[PDB]
Amino acid sequence: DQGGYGFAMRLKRRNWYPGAEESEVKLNESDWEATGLPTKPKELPKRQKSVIEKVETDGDSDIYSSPYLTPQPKNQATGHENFQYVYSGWFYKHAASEKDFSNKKIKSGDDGYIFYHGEKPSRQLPASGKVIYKGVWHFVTDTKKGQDFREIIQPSKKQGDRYSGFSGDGSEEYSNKNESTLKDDHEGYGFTSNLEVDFGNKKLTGKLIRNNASLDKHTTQYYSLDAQITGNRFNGTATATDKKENETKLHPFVSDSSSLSGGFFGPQGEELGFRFLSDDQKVAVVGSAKTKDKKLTTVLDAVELTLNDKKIKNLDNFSNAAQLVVDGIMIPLLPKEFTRKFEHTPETKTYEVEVCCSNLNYLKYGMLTRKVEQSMFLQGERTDEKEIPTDQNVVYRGSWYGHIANGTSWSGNASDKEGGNRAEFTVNFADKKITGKLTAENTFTIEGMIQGNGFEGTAKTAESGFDLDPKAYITDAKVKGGFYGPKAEELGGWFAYPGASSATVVFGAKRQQP
Amino acid sequence: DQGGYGFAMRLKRRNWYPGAEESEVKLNESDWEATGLPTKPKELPKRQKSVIEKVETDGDSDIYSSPYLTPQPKNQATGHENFQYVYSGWFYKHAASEKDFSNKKIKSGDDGYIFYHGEKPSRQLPASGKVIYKGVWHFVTDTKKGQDFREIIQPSKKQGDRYSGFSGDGSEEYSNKNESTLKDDHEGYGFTSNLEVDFGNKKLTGKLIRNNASLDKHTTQYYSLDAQITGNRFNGTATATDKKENETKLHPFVSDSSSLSGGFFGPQGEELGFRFLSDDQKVAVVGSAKTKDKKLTTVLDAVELTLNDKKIKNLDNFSNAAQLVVDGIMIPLLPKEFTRKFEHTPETKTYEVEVCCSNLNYLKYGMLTRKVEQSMFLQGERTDEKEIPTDQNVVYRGSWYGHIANGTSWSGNASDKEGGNRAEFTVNFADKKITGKLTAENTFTIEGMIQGNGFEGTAKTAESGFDLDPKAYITDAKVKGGFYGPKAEELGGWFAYPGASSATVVFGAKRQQP
Repeated sequence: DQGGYGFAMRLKRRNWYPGAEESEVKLNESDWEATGLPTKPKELPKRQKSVIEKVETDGDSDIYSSPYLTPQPKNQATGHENFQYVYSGWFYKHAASEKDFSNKKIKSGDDGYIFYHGEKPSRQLPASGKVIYKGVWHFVTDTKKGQDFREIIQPSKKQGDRYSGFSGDGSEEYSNKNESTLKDDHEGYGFTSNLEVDFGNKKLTGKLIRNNASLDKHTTQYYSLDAQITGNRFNGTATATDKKENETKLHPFVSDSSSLSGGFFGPQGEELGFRFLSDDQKVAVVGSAKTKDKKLTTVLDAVELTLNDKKIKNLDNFSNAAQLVVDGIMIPLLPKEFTRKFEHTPETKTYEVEVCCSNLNYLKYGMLTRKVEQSMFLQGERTDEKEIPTDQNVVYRGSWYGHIANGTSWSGNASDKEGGNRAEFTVNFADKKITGKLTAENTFTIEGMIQGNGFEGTAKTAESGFDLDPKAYITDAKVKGGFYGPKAEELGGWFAYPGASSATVVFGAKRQQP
Repeated sequence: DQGGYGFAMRLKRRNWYPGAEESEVKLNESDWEATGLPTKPKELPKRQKSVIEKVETDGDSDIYSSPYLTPQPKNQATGHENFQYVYSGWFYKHAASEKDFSNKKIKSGDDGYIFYHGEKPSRQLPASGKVIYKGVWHFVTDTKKGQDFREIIQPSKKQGDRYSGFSGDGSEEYSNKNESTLKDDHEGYGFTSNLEVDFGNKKLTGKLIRNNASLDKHTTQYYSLDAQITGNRFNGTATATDKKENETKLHPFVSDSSSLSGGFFGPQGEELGFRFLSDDQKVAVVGSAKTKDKKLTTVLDAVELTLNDKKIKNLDNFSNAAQLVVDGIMIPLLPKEFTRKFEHTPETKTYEVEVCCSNLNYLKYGMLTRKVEQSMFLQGERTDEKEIPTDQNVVYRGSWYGHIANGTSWSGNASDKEGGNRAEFTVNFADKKITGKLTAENTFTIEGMIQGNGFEGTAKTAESGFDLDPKAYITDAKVKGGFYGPKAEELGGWFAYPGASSATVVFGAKRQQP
């Protein structure tokens, strides 16, 4: 979707002051909150935790949270419990009532959040095969006067009416979360998720169930899931398994959702997080799942090349070339005209960014400066390896940002004109062969082999030295890159030297046509 | 405002089915309904009456209405009770409850409307002086759970909560409407209005009060009113006299309104109607007032000239040149390009209209046909007599629609070009003198005296006959017209002959400039 490390949704409490009563408080897409990057996924998300810390109590000040979270119920899919990258769950307080009679506000009930968050969003995934993910899921409901969800939460405290139904409520007493052993057909403890991810076809399906207390089949299914995978993200729908027919509907899971979204985390996407909001705005869900406890394709490139030390770091990215993720904050690259330039301060003081180009849509590259640090960056969404064209002669044209020196330093931005930085590449896909040239003043020569949706080769200053306007002699510099966008219209790469002349360069070119 | 013969607003009933309850139902500008032209203002408005006739009852089928309406309380401002042109009031049924349990709807309480409507919206008003108007007013409220208005309506039946508070409720028991005599300081019986209309300054003020039951001053004021008069209409604000300060507000009249609108009715605007909706959407008000029971300026021209019988009828108009009112329905003249043409069918089958012109803004004229009848029409908003310029030489240019015959008939639409219908006028305001010429084929000559914002004179074919492309001899034909728009930029007139050649003509011209 619009990408992020995580999302949280707060419980609602309904005003029941007589004469100024809200009959209902619905959930809204706008209610979703970003969590930010967690240092430790097992801990509560910091922004929302701080909110709850300040929530007033009167008799019980503790924060209660999902049992596997960092402060004897269980909530886990057996064989799939050792999360390292992604956590979902809930936390709350027995919040004091708001009793503001002269402003006509009375509110009572728990206050808290459901959430998921993760670290290390994936840049590679299995190339093929169907893989089973299991884990947990959580929910929070709207509030409506007279409403109860007695099938899921015993309504002695007006859960669903005065404050949201949620999966952490003390009266959620129909799951097996407190039992000591499992029935033969239980998937685990409490509310659990089961997803089948088809990396071959870039899609996934799943089921969200409750494992039922034993006091006849022991689970109940509330949703099935369907989603398309794009890069490290996925988007789709949730289908309510029991909606309204012969029943008056004793639970909140009665409407489909068209807003299922999530993403993969970890080295090869072995964990995932997701959320959705029901179309009738009655229920929000978050969840997490992982491969069983213990060949790849690359879906994106996102790198930072630091000048001062010529070093190259991987950046996080949510499979969106136009969204630059640095230091856990998200910097957009298009203003909701070749190249571009601007600065940005969140909430390092400010970020200065120069980005190219206007004609590129799956690939962005340029300059990044913190304040003072300076780096180049490149990020792109790789084309599916199965979409790599077979054409034997393909020309790409564009530019590049350059920083090089054997004595004094030369720096040159990218440009469309005139004798400024220019790049050209000819690719023989059939041969798995790639070559091209970068010129400043009319010089590097690059040979490489294509592998899947990526390439790898060398860049040399040739013979001998370059200019510095003193000869810089770079030869056998490792060059890595990729093809971005559908059907590989855009391509990009970078190189650092060494692995008395230095060099750091990002470049990107666009495909032509007869 | 947007003009009309009248407006009605329906009572609300709030859904109190448990679990599917509306905590409130607010009023909305969109809730206003047009009443249409009444044949007899003393009768209920027909559209809304038909709605209430179909409202289901179970034990009491009668329609109850304001005492002065055509089916022993009184509702009247003493000395101002003999309405002939405008009525306001209410009507309702003790409606059966809606008890639809499987669709989760329970509604109970009265159902009905408040309204005003009038006939003969005024084309003349007193030229000057402040005049006292008095009459009645009525209200309907929103509904909100736990809300009561015990100061105005004894809340035994949840008035204001389950169904709207309204001035016709059987528990409105604090006014003197049932008493047999009046205290010295009562303005009359029930809820009454008092307006001071300043025709000299084109503005008005007023007060809406309740005359209180006697069981210390005997009236209570709930609103003051302020409005600007434009033509036969007025627009402005209502100010809540008691809003919220030291009180918890036992009545609904707590918010100002910025949507006061109304108009004058009768030969010289001796009666008026008005409405407003409070800004907090809690209360709607309608009302009516008249001069005491028993020199003018003309604010608009609106005429229909029927071909077949060369006769000229006055049209109703709400001081809006772009809104054509015929047969009680409203036909717009601008499509939410000189001249224009189109047809229109409401809800005579359809109306065919040709209207001129695109450059005129306070004046419209052209052809009107019913289906088959055919007429010309002209309508304009007169400039205030005090805004009549003093300039001694002023040229106006435009066109005219023409229909004439001594044997065979000649008809010619208006146009900007070329040798087609053209009109030119020179006006000496200082002299109160006006002249001009209409030409078809390069002919009428018009002399006239200006009086206030109108003129009057003669049109002649001169010497001798005209063409018919047979000579048509028209001389001494009475011509009447006016100056329209602010500062008299536009002017218009018409003539019918006679009071073997006939003639019917509408024309309009626009002012030039150095």
